[PDB]
Amino acid sequence: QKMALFFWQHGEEAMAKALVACKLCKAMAHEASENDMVDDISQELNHNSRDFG
Amino acid sequence: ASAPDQLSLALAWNRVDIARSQIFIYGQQWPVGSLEQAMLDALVLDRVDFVKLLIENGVSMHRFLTISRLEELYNTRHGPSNTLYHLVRDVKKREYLPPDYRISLIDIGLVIEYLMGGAYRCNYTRKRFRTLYHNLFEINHFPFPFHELMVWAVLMKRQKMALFFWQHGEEAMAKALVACKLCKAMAHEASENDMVDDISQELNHNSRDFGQLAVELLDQSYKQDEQLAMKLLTYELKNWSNATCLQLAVAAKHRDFIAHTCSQMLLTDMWMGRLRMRKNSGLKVILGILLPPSILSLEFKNK
Amino acid sequence: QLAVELLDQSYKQDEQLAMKLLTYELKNWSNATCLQLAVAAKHRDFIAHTCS
Amino acid sequence: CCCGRLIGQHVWSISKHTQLSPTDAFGTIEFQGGGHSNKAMYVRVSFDTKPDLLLHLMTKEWQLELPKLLISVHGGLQNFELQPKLKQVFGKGLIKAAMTTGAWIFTGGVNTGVIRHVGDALKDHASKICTIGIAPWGIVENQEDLIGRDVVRPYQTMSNPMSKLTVLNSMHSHFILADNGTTGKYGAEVKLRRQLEKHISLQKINTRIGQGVPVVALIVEGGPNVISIVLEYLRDTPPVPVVVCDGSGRASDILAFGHKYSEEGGLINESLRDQLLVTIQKTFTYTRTQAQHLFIILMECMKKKELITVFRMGHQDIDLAILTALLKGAN
Amino acid sequence: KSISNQVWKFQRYQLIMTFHERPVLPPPLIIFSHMTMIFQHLCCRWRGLKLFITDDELKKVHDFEEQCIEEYFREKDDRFNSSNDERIRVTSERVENMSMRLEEVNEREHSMKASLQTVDIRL
Amino acid sequence: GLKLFITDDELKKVHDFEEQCIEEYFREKDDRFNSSNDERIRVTSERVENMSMRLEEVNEREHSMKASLQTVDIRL
Repeated sequence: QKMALFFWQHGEEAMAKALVACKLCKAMAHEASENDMVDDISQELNHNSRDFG
Repeated sequence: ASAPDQLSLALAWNRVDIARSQIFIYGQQWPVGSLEQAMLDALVLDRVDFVKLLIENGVSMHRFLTISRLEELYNTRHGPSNTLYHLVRDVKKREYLPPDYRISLIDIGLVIEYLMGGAYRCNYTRKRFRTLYHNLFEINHFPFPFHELMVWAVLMKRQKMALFFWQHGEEAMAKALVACKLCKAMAHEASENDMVDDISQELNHNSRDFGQLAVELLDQSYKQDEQLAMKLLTYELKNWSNATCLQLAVAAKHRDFIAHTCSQMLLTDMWMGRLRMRKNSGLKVILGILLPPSILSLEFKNK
Repeated sequence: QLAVELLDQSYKQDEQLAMKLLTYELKNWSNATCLQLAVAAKHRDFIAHTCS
Repeated sequence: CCCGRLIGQHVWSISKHTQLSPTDAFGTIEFQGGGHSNKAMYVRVSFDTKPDLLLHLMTKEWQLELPKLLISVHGGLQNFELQPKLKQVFGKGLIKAAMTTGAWIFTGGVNTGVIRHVGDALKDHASKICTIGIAPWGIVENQEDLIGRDVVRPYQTMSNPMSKLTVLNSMHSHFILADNGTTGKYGAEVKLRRQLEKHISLQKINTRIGQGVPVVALIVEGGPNVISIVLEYLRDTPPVPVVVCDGSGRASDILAFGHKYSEEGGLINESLRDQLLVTIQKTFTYTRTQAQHLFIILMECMKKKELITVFRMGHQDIDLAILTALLKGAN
Repeated sequence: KSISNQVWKFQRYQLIMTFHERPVLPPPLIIFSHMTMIFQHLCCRWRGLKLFITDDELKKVHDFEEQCIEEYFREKDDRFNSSNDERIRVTSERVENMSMRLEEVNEREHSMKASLQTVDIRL
Repeated sequence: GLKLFITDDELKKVHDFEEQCIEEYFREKDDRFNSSNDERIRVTSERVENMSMRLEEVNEREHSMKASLQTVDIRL
């Protein structure tokens, strides 16, 4: 995640990177909710998506 | 004056550091048993800083504790005012008062059964300890002393002493949940025994301290590793009536400890059982009953 | 408030002496008690406190 | 007597006429006193023995894994004082380096001087890391209580203020007790500790990133024996680096004041050299006749500045200098 | 509704443990299980959430909790020492020391500069 | 309608603008963190502790300097 922030800052097209990252994090969130792993993973992935949003 | 003499003046003053500087200095002529009797005075006067000083200088909590000595702790009258009075009259009448009744290890075990409730049966009320009580009134030294000292302080509302006895010792997640059960059950008794509402609110407040302590004891254990965390909450608690940490928590109705992530992945693991398919379950399992050939397609979990 | 937290610290100090303070006869205040002056002023939180 | 004991308390060969006997006292110490109870094992070791058997004990018979760092804690023998948060940053950096590298720490062991600062340093830790002490048998207090084969003996923090004997620090995790046969005399542990550090440093590590298991030796204050062990450290094969902590005085402040104004070792101007000589003669009260001898000894130390590392406080823990000297003295 | 989710986790334990206390056949076919459980009990007597832990793993489960009791009390000490309430406390006590101790510096340096002026006359 | 197909040069101006926005956003967040109450109390506490250490050093040295001035007055 902090790695993801770091690659978010460098490079270009960071708005698209943030929006795609937001979709990808809620997508992994409800898919990890579907397979029902640790709920910390789900809450973490939604927090990741709210951060990128 | 001798060093026993000077120390007892310091217990009177509750001055602690003065006793650290001069009375507990090098080249002192401490008799055998002077540390032992002054340790006894340190608990009954509620000196939580003095019991730290005496065990720092090696008062040997394993050797101090004896059935006869803890009998004097439970009948100690000078100190903070207690509540186990109104308990022991009630549980004696429930079995079937004399003013100077010496509240025994057997009778206080009936108090712990009445408070914790359900299927908790105290180690004092084992048939083994009943014969040792008749014979005697390290066999009389309890093996893990810090458990019995904490259930002393919880039952007599000595709060600052109770948190000190919590940290020193082992099975800390056990000792938090049992204290949460005993404080709330004493609170419901004191509220319906016309004690002051300060008394009942204090015993509920003690209940929500020792209830809270266990939650982030679970949470900090979760951050370290998960595998030893489920080991702490499922293993057999021989010193606490052969129960488990989930069982003592639900007996104390402490909803937040179960609501934590660690025990919820624990229950879900049993609920699936050897079946491992959590992925959109419910639909797949009903076809298990209705189609017994269909169950071979389902996943499993080996060992 | 200057009347209700006066009642509060009386409860921490001594229950036995706080209860007699609320009920003794106020000779200079027309022969009533502290509860009777409380209900004339309708002071809810003075009467709702665990001492009274 | 010459051994320092009582005349009727009896029962090297030069003037002491010693007879080499089997060892008799070894086991475990239950430290009552000084806060928490800590178990620390101890073995009495003769001062002229082989170090490979010490290493065999420390690997197999003591259940201690081979570390990645050896923090020596050499310093002044007498008890001194420091700035409070200087001791705090020293302790925080020491425990930080110890838990990052998994180091063994060769603190002196007797509770006087920089050893007492190490015991206060581990009180900041208060929660692995091995802390083997190298202290002589003849100087420790309550010697009769430490007698016993495989027995958990009680050892209080009983420390008489007028006794010449010094109690061990209660918060080391291990102990080596150098027995040369005499009582109350220093010098029984120095050469044994040097040959122990050398036999450790020839062991190849599992990672083998540098040259075997590296040693970083730390100096706080010290006398002329500190300067002689600096020349024993730097001119050694392999050249073990040193870390000096100034702001304290004695030999370490003189070493740092020399190192700040040395350039290419011997490139020191005349006024600074005279100031260093007069502070050696007067500020630390050494003899002026041996001041030039200690100056050319300091020049022999100062010819190899690439491994001498200083630490100036002014957050910025000593573990920065410890890991920097670790990377310097690894080849 | 605000307590609803937390009540749900508690009501789970009641449901899990009861249903893992039941025979494998239905309450329709419970006569089949009640013959077999008596069959296995009488053939040995007349002829879930409780890990029985051996004493060597009970050592590591215990001592693990001795670490977790320390970083509980240590992170409380860090939380208190970094919370704003005790930060303004430790500054206020420190500053009130520096007011008196710089007052020591001020009077002493005033006297030492006056003594330096008197000593400079004899130079 | 809402897909403005851009040439490469105007796109490069868009990227340079967006880089400027990223740097401005991060420095404005840094200024918000270093002007909030929390960090101000933290850095104030740290520098006052450094102050108290330094002032203790100054007080001791100045006492030694006063003793040296008394010795110099004895010398003259």
